[PDB]
Amino acid sequence: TLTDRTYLPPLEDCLTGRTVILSWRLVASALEDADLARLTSPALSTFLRDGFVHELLKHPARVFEPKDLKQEFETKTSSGVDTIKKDALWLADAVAINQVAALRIVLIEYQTRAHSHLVLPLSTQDVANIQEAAGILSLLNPASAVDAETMWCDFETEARRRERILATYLSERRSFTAAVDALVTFLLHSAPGQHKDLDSLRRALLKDAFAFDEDLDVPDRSKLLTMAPTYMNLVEDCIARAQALPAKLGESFKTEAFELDWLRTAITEAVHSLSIAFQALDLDTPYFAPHELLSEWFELMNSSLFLESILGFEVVADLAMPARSLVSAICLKMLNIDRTIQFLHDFDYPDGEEPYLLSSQTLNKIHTAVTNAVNSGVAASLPVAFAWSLIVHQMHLGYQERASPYDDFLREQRLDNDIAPVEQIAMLATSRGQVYQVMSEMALCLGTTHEAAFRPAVGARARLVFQDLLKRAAYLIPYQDEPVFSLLAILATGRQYWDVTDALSASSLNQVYTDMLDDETLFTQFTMQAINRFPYEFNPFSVLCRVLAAALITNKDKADVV
Amino acid sequence: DVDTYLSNLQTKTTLSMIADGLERSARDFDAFLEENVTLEWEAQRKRIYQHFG
Amino acid sequence: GKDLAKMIKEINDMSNTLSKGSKPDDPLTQIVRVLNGHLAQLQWIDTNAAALQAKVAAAQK
Amino acid sequence: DEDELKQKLQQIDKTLNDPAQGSRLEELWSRLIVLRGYAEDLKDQINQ
Amino acid sequence: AALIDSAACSAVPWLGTSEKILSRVALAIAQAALDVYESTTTWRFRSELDRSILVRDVVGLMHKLVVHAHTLSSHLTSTLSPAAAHIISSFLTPPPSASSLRFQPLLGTLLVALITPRATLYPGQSRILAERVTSVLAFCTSLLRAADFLGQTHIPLQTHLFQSACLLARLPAANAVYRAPVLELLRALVEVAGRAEPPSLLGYLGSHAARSFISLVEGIDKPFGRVEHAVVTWRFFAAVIRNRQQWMAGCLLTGRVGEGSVLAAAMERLREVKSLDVQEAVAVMDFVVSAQNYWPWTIFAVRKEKEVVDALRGYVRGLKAPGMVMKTDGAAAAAFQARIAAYVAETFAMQLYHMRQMRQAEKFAGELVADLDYFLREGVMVWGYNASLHGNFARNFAKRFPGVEVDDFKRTMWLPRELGKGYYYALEVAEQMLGFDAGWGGVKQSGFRKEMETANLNLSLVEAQVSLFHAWEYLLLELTLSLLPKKENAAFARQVLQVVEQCLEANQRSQPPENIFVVLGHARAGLALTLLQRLADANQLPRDVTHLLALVSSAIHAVENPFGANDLPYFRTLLKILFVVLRAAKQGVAITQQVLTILDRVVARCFRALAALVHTAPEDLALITAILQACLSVPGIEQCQVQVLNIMAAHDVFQVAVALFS
Repeated sequence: TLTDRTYLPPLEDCLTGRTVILSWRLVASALEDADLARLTSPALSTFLRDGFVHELLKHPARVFEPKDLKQEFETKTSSGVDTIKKDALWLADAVAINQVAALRIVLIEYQTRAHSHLVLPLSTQDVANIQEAAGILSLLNPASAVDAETMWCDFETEARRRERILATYLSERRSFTAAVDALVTFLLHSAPGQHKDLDSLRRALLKDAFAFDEDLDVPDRSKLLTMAPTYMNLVEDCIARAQALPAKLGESFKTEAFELDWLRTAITEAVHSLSIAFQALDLDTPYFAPHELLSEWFELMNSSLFLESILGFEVVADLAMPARSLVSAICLKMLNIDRTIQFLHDFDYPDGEEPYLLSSQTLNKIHTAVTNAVNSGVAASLPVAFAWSLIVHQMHLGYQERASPYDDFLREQRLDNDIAPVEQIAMLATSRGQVYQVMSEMALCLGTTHEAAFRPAVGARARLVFQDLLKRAAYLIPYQDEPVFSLLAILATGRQYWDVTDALSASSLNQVYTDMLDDETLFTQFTMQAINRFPYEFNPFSVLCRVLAAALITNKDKADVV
Repeated sequence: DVDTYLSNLQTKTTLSMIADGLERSARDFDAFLEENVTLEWEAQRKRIYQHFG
Repeated sequence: GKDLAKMIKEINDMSNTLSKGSKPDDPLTQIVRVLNGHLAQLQWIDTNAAALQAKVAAAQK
Repeated sequence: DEDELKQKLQQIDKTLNDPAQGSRLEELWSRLIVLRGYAEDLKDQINQ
Repeated sequence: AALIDSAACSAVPWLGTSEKILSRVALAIAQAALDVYESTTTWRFRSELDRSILVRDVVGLMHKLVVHAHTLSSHLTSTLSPAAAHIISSFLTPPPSASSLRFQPLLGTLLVALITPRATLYPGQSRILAERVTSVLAFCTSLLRAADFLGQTHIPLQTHLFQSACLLARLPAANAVYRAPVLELLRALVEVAGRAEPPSLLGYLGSHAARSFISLVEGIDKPFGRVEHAVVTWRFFAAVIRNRQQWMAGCLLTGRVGEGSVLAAAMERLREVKSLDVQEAVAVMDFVVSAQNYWPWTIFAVRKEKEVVDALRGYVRGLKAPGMVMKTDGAAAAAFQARIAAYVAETFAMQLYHMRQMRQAEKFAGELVADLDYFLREGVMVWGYNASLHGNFARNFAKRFPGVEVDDFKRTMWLPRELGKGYYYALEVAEQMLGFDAGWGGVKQSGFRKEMETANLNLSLVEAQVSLFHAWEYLLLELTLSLLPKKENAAFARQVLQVVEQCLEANQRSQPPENIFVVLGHARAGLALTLLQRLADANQLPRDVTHLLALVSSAIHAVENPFGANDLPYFRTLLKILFVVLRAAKQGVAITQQVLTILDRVVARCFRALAALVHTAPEDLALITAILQACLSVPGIEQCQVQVLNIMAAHDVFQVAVALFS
């Protein structure tokens, strides 16, 4: 009893305009800006409160999995419809999406023709007016500018219409990904002191989709923890489409601009999937993730070269840098260096989930993937490789004291007698502080400042893996200026003075900060040493005090620490 | 009807035409007062005509 | 030109209907129109005659 | 002689393709519709 | 910016300062900010985000400086007055050599915004660019309002603002957030184009671009349906229609009748006013009136073709609209309901005028007269001013704030006054100006904030009552001519007499202030004057002057006798009113004792005053003569002639009459 009425209203409303379908662009904008009115609007409220949208956002693959919905398509297109149906059929034949999704995208593009036309190059009269205003400032393109008549006559053509439809399809894919990501973010890390309507909507959406009830002493995370593989599997199709464009698509449309747009869309979709996975993982921080999923994920990354094949181009650097940072973040998250070391040193069973530590095959796969990544000569694998090297360095010693399953791994790839490869990898990673520099760059692209690529909460929860890595790595490599500047660039991110506000947020966002005063490893090694090295080493203590005073303004329990 | 309405239409705010009712009233009141004072003079003369007998 | 013509027509419609709209078949708008015609023609005569008068001054060399 | 032709053409074309000149008509039309509605209203009022 | 914000709080920590010092510092800061704004168009930044943040900051500073100067007209805004004045003189009438140096930054910002690609990542840069665009738009709006004020006939910035709107027409396509601010700016440009044909906007926008912008904006926030962006788009549409814009108005009303035009949705919203938010209903009705008064032939035609859905809803609203809504659940909704009723009455009156011009207003008027109950309840009666609480608040504020007065928070008419809690008192600034010391916040949401909000709501209600007064005045004036035949005379006469009595009672009861609202003297007298005029022309009065004349006599006694003062129109209209009243009485004993007061104390005193002043006068003397002539005709005087001989002989009027005759 889950229909697409609210999801895909009747075509008569879309055509007559009596009800504009809530495209994913508007939902993504409303979830990103956190607007109260829009989020509490009746239309969007009914759209999100529907179980159909919940099932769709919990299974995005089904939204574009190739299916045979000819009957539904014919029933919807029956009772300017001929052109709409023709475009929908052409898109469904070109791309593997279903006919319903193609029809919906075509309807959305039809309703959004005004924007697609206004985002086009301006006319000649406009360029003349701009030149008259100007009496630097040369962001025009008069060599290709044309009049409005020839711009409109070319807009109504068939090739241009199909190109605009494909561009709108890619934009709607990106908007759906961003919208579901922001929705998961707002539902998991909801900020306190929000309007009653927002809290009620959050509770309703949770109880309807994942049965996550705050009044229950133990909510049902099952349906929320099952969102990691749902996107880790879709990343496969994302990279497959990135490395190969649709074959059924006409060759005339496969131009340089179209290829670049497709690559950027695939990279954005992969980044959003990785972010959703990281969120679903950090939702359960202390417990381990199912090793059956990490095995396949590490095999995927081994095969794809950590998405370096699609990101190897020089025209996607702005999207590659954040993509590589998020890949490293999710790798360090699923690695759980902190919990892994706790288990290796404590030997007590967590009971939350079985880790990959009991499977030698997963260890072999991870080791060969790290080896291939380091041999390929890629920087994105620097922090992940370093971390893995540390883990192996702790497993070696664990074996020396016992001289059980991990022993199989340690003896399978000839890693028991010699420790040369991991040591050389760590040496190369620490040489010239390349690992620290790349970690600082990732934190900058995964921070809270305006330079960050994601929302403030996203970066706040992403810096946790790097902070834990520095925590467990601090007692191994000695205290030195490079790790300190790295941690400073991580925690502070390089924000300005006016980027400090007393806006109370969720405790989760403040976790990454309070951990400095919660865990003894990050308290007696960085904070105490930073205080002791003053005013001799002024920048670390100064930046630490600055970030602490900026983050603990509302925290009355730690307001007098600075 | 609509044809003639659009033919004899003037480009101007509508709230200004209705306002002319005030002017028209101010111009009618004068004649109305003149009729009052004439029917009054008449009445007076009548009552005098009934006083003499 | 066409649109301008449409405009002028509509203006005429509004003025004519506003001034009188309970007898569009009447002789007033008739006299108005014919009399306008005469005005225009008289103007033409005047102007052109003035032009010819000006043209004579050239021969007065 | 083509230059002279396209010069004239450019001049007249430039004279036509102006914001103000093109805008005046549009402004005029609404400016007329105002009087249209106003007159029609005032007419209906004095339609006795 | 922080220094200017701190100086804005001139109602207070500050040991070692003075007005002159702060004024000089603010002037220097303004000069430095203007120099930075003029020089930023030449620096080469490593990235665009730095220049964007700089432009945002300087624009926000200039906007906060401009708004603070015109938001109030008291001395509180004198510390930053030389600075605001400087910035305005430099951004409204700059020299022709450096005129483009101050405008190129805004053009470059708009260009960078209209050609920035859409990206799901980097939300910081996105929000910074959005705030920069909103600040630039607010600054443009502030400059336009400043130019509109102070009487600026030649605005050289309008030529550049037109070509900036040329880009702002496409800018929203990149981000929906810009849809409201952009429209606001456009509305302010149109307002400056009204009080100043203007430059054709279609020449700058373009046919295709203009049609695309219209098709994008015609749907008022359809996917969400918010109230703020709705009122914004309705005020924008009303302003665009009110001005000389004709191409855009036609394309927005017709839609290329109306099938996808703004009106097709405005009717859909009007047919659900019973449940729609009253706040948006006011803006919708304002748009309807703006489209009717300037483009009636289309709006009225479409409404008559679809009157079956609008007249029924109007009747429903009228019948179930109580008069005294304060006592019931709701205090701020009273002003909104009064404004909605006033707009509905105005629209009904306009359509009735159009129908009368078309000779089709009989049945509609006969059906509408049965819906005037809310008018009879809360129409001409403006006694809901409740001067008691206003005076109490004024005294309480003058006792706690000796330096700052309650009248100091009066708006300078810089921005269109909202019909909310900030109609007269500037609450948006007061919240940050008086919230520094204890007393503004108050326990349990008490103190001066709630009282100021209630006073603003009462003032908005009074304004809505005045609007309804004008609307009902026009409606009844046209109905008196419409309902000339001998039918429905009973209810008609009852309503007219009730209106006259309410007006005469309000003329005696507590009056509103003259500095806030318009003087009512001579504004509501001609209404009853013409009403009684037409009722006498119809000769359908119940000769019930025994009580109606008492209010007129009390008014004439308590008017201070301004026979020849500046209040000459008021005296003349009162004289005409009493003339028509005593004439109606003549058509009808207990009347003579009640009408001898005018013959003894009124006519003689006014005649003596006129004779003494004349040593203007002709018409007043003729009116007094006509009054006496029509008053000496009442039947009750043909027997009390004995009793009146002495009162008429006591003043010796014959001597002064013969003297003036000489």
